[PDB]
Amino acid sequence: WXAXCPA
Amino acid sequence: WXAXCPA
Amino acid sequence: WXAXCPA
Amino acid sequence: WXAXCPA
Amino acid sequence: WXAXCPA
Amino acid sequence: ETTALVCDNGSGLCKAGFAGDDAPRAVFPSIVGRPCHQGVMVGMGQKDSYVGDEAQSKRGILTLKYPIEHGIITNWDDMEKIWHHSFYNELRVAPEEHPTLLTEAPLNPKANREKMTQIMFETFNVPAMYVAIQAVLSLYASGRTTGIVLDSGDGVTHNVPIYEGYALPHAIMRLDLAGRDLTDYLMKILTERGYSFVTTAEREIVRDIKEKLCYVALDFENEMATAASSSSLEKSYELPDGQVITIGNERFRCPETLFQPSFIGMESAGIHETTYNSIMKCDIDIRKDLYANNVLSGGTTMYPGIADRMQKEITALAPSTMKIKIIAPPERKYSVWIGGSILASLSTFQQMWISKPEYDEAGPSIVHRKCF
Amino acid sequence: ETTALVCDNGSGLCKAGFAGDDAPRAVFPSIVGRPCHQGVMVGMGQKDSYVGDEAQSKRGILTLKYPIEHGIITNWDDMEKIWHHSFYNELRVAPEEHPTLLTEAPLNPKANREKMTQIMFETFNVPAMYVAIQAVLSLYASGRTTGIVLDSGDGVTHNVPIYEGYALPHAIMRLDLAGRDLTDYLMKILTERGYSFVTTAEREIVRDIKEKLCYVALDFENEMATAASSSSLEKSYELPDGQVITIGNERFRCPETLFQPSFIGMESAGIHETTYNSIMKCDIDIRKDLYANNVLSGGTTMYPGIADRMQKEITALAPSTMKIKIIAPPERKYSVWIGGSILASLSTFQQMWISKPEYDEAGPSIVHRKCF
Amino acid sequence: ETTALVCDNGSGLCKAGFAGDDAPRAVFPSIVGRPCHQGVMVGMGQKDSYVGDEAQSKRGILTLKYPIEHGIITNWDDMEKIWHHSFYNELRVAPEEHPTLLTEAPLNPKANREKMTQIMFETFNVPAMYVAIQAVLSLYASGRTTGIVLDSGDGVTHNVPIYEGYALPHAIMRLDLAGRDLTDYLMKILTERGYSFVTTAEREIVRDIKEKLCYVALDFENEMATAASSSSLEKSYELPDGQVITIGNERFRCPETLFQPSFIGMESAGIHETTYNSIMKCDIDIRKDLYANNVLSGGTTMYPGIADRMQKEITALAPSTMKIKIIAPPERKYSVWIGGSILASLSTFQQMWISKPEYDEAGPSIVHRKCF
Amino acid sequence: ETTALVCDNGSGLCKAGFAGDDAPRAVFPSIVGRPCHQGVMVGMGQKDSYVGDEAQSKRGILTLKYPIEHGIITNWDDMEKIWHHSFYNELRVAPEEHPTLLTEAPLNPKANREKMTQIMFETFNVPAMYVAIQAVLSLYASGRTTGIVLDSGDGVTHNVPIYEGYALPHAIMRLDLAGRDLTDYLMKILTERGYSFVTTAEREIVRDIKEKLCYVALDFENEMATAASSSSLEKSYELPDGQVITIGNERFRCPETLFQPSFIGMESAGIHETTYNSIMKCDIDIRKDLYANNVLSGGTTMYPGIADRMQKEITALAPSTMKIKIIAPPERKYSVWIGGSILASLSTFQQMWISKPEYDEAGPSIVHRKCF
Amino acid sequence: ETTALVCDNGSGLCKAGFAGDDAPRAVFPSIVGRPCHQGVMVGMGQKDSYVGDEAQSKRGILTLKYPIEHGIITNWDDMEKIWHHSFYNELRVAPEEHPTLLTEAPLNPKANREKMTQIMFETFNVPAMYVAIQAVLSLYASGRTTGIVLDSGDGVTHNVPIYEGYALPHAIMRLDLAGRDLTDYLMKILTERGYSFVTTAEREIVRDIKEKLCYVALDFENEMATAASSSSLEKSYELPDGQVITIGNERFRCPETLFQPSFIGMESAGIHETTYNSIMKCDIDIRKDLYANNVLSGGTTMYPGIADRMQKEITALAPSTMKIKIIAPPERKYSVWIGGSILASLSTFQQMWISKPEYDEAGPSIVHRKCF
Ligand SMILES: Nc1ncnc2c1ncn2[C@@H]1O[C@H](COP(=O)(O)OP(=O)(O)O)[C@@H](O)[C@H]1O
Ligand SMILES: Nc1ncnc2c1ncn2[C@@H]1O[C@H](COP(=O)(O)OP(=O)(O)O)[C@@H](O)[C@H]1O
Ligand SMILES: Nc1ncnc2c1ncn2[C@@H]1O[C@H](COP(=O)(O)OP(=O)(O)O)[C@@H](O)[C@H]1O
Ligand SMILES: Nc1ncnc2c1ncn2[C@@H]1O[C@H](COP(=O)(O)OP(=O)(O)O)[C@@H](O)[C@H]1O
Ligand SMILES: Nc1ncnc2c1ncn2[C@@H]1O[C@H](COP(=O)(O)OP(=O)(O)O)[C@@H](O)[C@H]1O
Ligand SMILES: [Mg+2]
Ligand SMILES: [Mg+2]
Ligand SMILES: [Mg+2]
Ligand SMILES: [Mg+2]
Ligand SMILES: [Mg+2]
Repeated sequence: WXAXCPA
Repeated sequence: WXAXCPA
Repeated sequence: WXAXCPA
Repeated sequence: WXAXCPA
Repeated sequence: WXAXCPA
Repeated sequence: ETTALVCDNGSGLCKAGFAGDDAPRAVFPSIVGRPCHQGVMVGMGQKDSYVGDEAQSKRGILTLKYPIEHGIITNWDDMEKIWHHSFYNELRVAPEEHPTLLTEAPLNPKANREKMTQIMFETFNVPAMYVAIQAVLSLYASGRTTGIVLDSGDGVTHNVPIYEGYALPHAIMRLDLAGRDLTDYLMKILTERGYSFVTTAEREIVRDIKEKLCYVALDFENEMATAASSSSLEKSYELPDGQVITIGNERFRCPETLFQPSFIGMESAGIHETTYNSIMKCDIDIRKDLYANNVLSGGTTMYPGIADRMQKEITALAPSTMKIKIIAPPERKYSVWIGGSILASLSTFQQMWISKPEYDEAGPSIVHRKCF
Repeated sequence: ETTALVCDNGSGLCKAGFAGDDAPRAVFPSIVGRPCHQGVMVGMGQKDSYVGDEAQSKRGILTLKYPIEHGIITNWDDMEKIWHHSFYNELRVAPEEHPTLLTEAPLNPKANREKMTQIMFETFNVPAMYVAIQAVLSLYASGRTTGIVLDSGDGVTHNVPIYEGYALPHAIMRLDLAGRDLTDYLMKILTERGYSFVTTAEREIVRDIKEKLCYVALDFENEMATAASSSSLEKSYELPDGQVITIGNERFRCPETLFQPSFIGMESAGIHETTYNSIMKCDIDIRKDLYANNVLSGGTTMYPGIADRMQKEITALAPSTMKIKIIAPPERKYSVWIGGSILASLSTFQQMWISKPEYDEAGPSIVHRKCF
Repeated sequence: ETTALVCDNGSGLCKAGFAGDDAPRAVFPSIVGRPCHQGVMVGMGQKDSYVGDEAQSKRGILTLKYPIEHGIITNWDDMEKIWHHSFYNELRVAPEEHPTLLTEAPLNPKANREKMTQIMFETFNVPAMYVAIQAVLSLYASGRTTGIVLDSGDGVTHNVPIYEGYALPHAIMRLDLAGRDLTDYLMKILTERGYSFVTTAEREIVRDIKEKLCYVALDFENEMATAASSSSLEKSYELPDGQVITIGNERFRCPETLFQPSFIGMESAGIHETTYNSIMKCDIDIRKDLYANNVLSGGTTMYPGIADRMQKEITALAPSTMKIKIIAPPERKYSVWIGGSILASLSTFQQMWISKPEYDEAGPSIVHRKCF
Repeated sequence: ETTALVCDNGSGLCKAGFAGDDAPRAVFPSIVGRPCHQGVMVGMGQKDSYVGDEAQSKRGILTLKYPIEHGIITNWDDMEKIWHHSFYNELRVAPEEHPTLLTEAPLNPKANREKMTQIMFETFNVPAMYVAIQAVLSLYASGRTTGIVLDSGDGVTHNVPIYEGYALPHAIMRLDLAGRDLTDYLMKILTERGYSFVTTAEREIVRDIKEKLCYVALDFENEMATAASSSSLEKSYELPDGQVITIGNERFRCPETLFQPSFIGMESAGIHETTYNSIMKCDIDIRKDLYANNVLSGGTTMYPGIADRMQKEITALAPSTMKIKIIAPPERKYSVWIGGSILASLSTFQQMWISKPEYDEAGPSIVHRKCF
Repeated sequence: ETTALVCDNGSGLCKAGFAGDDAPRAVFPSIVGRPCHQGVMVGMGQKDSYVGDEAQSKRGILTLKYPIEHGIITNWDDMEKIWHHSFYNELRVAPEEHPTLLTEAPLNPKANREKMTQIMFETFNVPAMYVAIQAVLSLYASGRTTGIVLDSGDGVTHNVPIYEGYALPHAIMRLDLAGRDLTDYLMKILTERGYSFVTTAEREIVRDIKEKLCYVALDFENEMATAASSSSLEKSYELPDGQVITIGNERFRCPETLFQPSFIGMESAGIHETTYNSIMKCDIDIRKDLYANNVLSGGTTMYPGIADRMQKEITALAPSTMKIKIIAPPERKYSVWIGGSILASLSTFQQMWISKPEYDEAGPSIVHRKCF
């Protein structure tokens, strides 16, 4: 994603 | 609640 | 190990 | 070689 | 010996 | 002679203290945390349930559960744990020497009040107990005797009008839209910018973001156009592990659900229309007295744009010859507890306690006859 | 008059073809392989990037990267390489003469869709383009107009309910648990028997093992007891270099993460509870119509025990007077592309393409207004 | 009442002693040496297997074998010889009167632990036994209850995070790169200067060279340019037969494989990236507490440049507002044994021993239920 | 436009010729002979050093020295004499008009390559030069692009695997056991039958005996029992002075050192185990392609039993479901030179010559950057 | 219970005696003398063969033949005569009641040992026999268990290293340069001063001169300059018929062939270089233990300058940080027999005799399996 994933 | 919520 | 090491 | 052969 | 001595 | 206890058990916060005081002594989140892993280190004391602030300080290894949802207690063992932590660990008193005053949202199931009475009389057995309505306590803390109270907390947003000390039960409105729904909607709309929050600790982080950064727009379309035009409304928040996120229009798109419930797929009207419909259902001769005495209470009404927006919407709805006043005290986050302390310290209130022999004679059904 | 192109860009497989066809013409793994060594032999043609099946046939000397993870494009140059290989080397068409239909997961970041629109309008410049939701395409390919679609692929498992052609956006659920997590968990639990897999080619081997040999248990505890009792569930697999491995309970412990996410340390609920919560968040009068129209799609739902297990779990959760039906067509691995071909061939769809002058007038933000 | 025994059986060193002590009593290399020639002189006692230091003092006429490779026991007769030499010749105790604590690497085969239990209960039959994880023992010896442990020895480099006594099993990472791979890489790169080492005794000589002379560079390219510029980093070592060799950049090119595994053709990432990925796989609210409690243990982490390099690399990877601390105690070569002595002397540990009747009732499978 | 020169300088034979040819023009033994007596006859031309075949034709009054041992040049004046005899007396060309291609064993000292470059650019100053790996040239002459090459000459036996033109540098193995060790072992074991060879000319005689009469047994114990049973394997050889010797089991006990190095007191494994360990150190997905493409090169692999024995040993080591193929071309004694002629005639090779201005700018260290 | 016999049959001297003694009882020259003239006097007993000292006392009318040359028995009837004289006339025992221990040089023909076993079991039929290596017996008599033995007698100079009771068979060196070659070289160089010796009795006279007057120079060139400068090194010897000869530099030119074999036209290196090459062919970790345990044995090593010269030459060859010690006991002329007496009296040696039923079952080939 960008804040709580990765990705 | 118990008939249309939950709770 | 037994399939991808040795050991 | 020079340390563990000769050569 | 028999091939490069004698003896 | 004994000091009574006032305990406001909201859906997200528990506020307990002594009667006659100005502020509640113990304010803690009403959560129960349980470990979802296995403790490999032995020697130190590890418990099975963490209650309150200890659940918040260790929330990275715990699953958090709320015992109360929409003002209705769903888990009774967890609610008993919350009450035990409030009585013994926070207030540090024996419950059998003090009468206890409790609050409840209107239009609630009767079994909630009956089981509350049964638990207070059989597990934490009190000399006396009482259940009050939270909006009546907000009007008690306001110091006036007339007005319509809009109380919005973590589970329930309810409107109660009272004229000259007389309540109007047919005009009482309840809407199940409050701060937890706003937290869920913010969690849903934070994925547009690329931020993902799915766990309960991440829900607490999103709740902290909503408390710190959100505000109510005076005009929604103009503020949306201003946010789309320039990046002057963007704000930055620092995550607990160090990342910095930035939000734009989501500062005002989140509390707009209070005025437009269709953002979360709800058929109901906004809080301003609910207040206007509650005023319209009363008698005509009192209606003007309800127009100038709108009282706000609860933590949901603490957004720094909500009083002007509510005043503008009600002035649009009402006829132009009436005066519209919104009373928003700065201490309205704890006003229910303040009114509970005012009510429990009154000399005329000592004769309407529900005593232990009355509970023994009548069972857990006396609370429907001695209360609202 | 020109034939449109349908390109489903999943997290693990790219499926591209022409509209109006029954099956996609080009199905290839969406990986980019790069050499990690030095080419000492000169004369023949060695490239710097291997795309698709050529990456799979030479994976012993390449590092493989997935440009899409959890339905989100992380590397855009690799994604451009994937799209170039799909257009020119597989479909063998010029992209400037055909409108292109693309798919996307729900609750995705907006920048993903905006950059897809910008890339297809500026690098592979199309006359028209559109972005659709994959579960709506699965319901299009199912032939019905109502039902709740559970689509599980390589990165995203999402539930979308649709009643009479109307979607319910507040009941759409997204869970980031799919087949790549199952492959990683299978790699983690294969070390118990003495098999080690750490590289990306070994990840592809473990994915092949999971596709060939895994199945969903109807009852987990009974199957675990049966596997612990006798070696009747053990199966043998031949490695590419000649070794033969044997697996037992890991055939059904690997897709059990779909129903128990806590195996990989995730706080979320299973797919059956996610489906039940998506049903119960809708209106009551449509809920029965969502109980008999559960539609499965995606490659993750191709385990040969998953329909009976989902039926049993939902029947346990739902009231007993309702009928539960799980629709599992045999072609559900490609059903998103089939629905994309059905949608792009419709005469009523030709007026909602996003044309090139609209992109020139509005920039790369028109896709938020002309799509979902 | 009887004193327990702590025996850390590493891949290159065996450390055995009594519980409650500060340092292990017997530290000896875990090798078995066998003669490759014929003994022409009769009269004196020549044996068939030399175990431990006697294998090192006579290594010029012996072939040396390690029974443990990458934390996995490959030869069980040699491991039984190692355990017999540890119990009878070094500690000089009867094993049937003392419970024994053993250590094991995470993500290991189950058959290793099962055969360890079977050999400990049937050949050196103990009243009780237990198998522990080495990083948990390193955190036990550190004196704290939270932190992420990077343990690197002779076969295994593993990261284990623990928060408030709770382990995170999904974030445990294991990399098969340790000091024996560094010794092999030093043997490979020592041929550039004209030194040839091919035998097992020469491997021990190269291991001694690596222990005495190698160090971790803070910046690899600057140190390579400095070594290419002037001969200020060159050091001299004296061989056992009298020759003197000189090494330059190979002092820091050998432990650079820990941070760049592609030097030995491995696709994995470095130890700093493994630590960062193990931190980022945990929950967010604990991540800061893992940033300031990085604990180093094992003999591989004893290079005199590794703490500053690890601090710099993790500070580059982490966000800038977090504090990074690397805990490197001077006794970290034996910290696993020290934590085992702390754990075995606890009063709360006496109820989780695996006793002999439990092994008699359950067979060699109780260790999967009473341990990690 | 100028024809390049290919010069393979092995440990026992020097093979020089022109690029683009099929066979090397000059094949001569790389020895330097010096007189050990005093010339009492005056008038004719007696020299101080005899190089090549003139050393072999007059070896009865000369001491012969090999300038190269185990692929390492030990005497540089003698190597300069070898190169001068190769360029001027055999090829009969001026070295300043032709680029020269040279070969080298893997895992060699860097100073050997650096002094080779310095001598080629300062004494026999070439327009361009290059150093190649001999196994890569053997795979070039084989015509294929994948496979594992076992090259065994007079000093070095090395295994190099190459997959699709990419080398595997971490799987390259070098063993210092080749035909000179076999000649020394034959010299040692010929004393059992009563034949004594101690001088260098007698070493050449024993080398001729080994080339003419030795063979690799398929089964060593069965052939030893057959030789002990009847005198059917005995063969006769005529000495240069007229004596006739007879050998029995020594025909197959001499090349058995290639499979059992412990005959000469070496701790290393055989060539079949070295090839198997070189295959298993590669990636898994390429291992099958290395099983069917075993390429033999060098004069040591010219025994008339070695292909079947290597096939049998690798088939015993490998899993039974794999196909084992040993490629043994009849021209494999000169295959390194043939691959050097193929490589030097390529149009894509003309841009990777090390030119004279590059040597002038960079010194004798450019060969580490423009070669292997 | 019966006393064993130890018989060292050297190339020039036969030393026989009983096991358990300190010195050999019978030491006699191993020569056979035959008359070359006609006996014109009748009445007294004239024989056809004179054996031993009787050959030396009457050597003026006899031709003397050595049955052993370079440790190889050439004449078997003369060897049988030597053994018969040793058993019956010198030791005066019956050979059928005593086991016999024999010595042999390393790297000898197998037929010599086989015919020795056949003659000892069929002509002088013993209950048991054994064949041992002379350098191992010298190390037995030295009292130590490690070291490298240089044994030089009348035909063979051999180096054997032994570490901790284990022999190193690949480092055993044999050189065919000993005291008979020195006697022949002295016979050659005595013609410069005008002395002619051509017969076998004159060869015995020259051997006596070499035993009495020769010595090893510490520095050869300085002693040559000293001998050329002044006549201080000249010594006088009295011939048996009354003449007095004088020798100068030939006192040290004769044993210089041991260090410079090119004096007699041999391509081999000196004894110091042979010892150094035997040391460097062993493993590295034992080499220091071979540097301080150089053991000298045999009559050739009895020159009164050889220990300091060997120490100086080995110290020049070895690295300077190693300690060089030459062990030269005063009884080293008979040390092989002393070690044979030590070995034959051991209690652990009685189980490795080659008995008569083993010879009857296995023929004359058991000695290759029960010995070195
Ligand atoms: N400053 C603030 N701004 C916006 N929302 C707030 C603020 N403070 C509290 N809240 C919200 O109000 C709720 C708590 O209000 P309160 O009435 O005390 O809850 P309860 O229903 O437990 O009594 C929380 O859900 C919180 O999200
Ligand atoms: N027969 C099968 N059994 C189990 N899993 C499968 C099977 N076939 C494919 N899969 C899994 O489904 C995934 C691909 O499904 P798909 O929906 O086509 O992926 P994408 O997300 O690329 O569209 C792969 O990760 C694969 O592991
Ligand atoms: N001072 C040092 N510097 C670098 N490496 C060392 C040092 N001391 C020991 N080592 C390495 O550490 C390893 C032993 O560490 P340890 O953790 O005791 O091994 P084990 O895995 O047997 O427990 C050895 O392989 C050795 O090469
Ligand atoms: N017919 C043969 N059979 C066995 N060995 C041979 C034969 N011909 C040559 N050899 C051996 O091969 C070696 C030469 O091989 P080659 O690879 O040309 O040597 P170089 O290392 O000089 O390139 C020699 O040492 C020789 O003993
Ligand atoms: N004092 C001496 N000085 C020099 N050489 C001697 C001396 N004594 C004996 N020798 C030589 O040593 C040889 C005998 O040594 P020994 O080892 O006993 O012979 P064998 O080979 O018969 O065992 C004789 O050839 C003799 O020339
Ligand atoms: Mg409240
Ligand atoms: Mg998909
Ligand atoms: Mg360890
Ligand atoms: Mg060659
Ligand atoms: Mg002797």
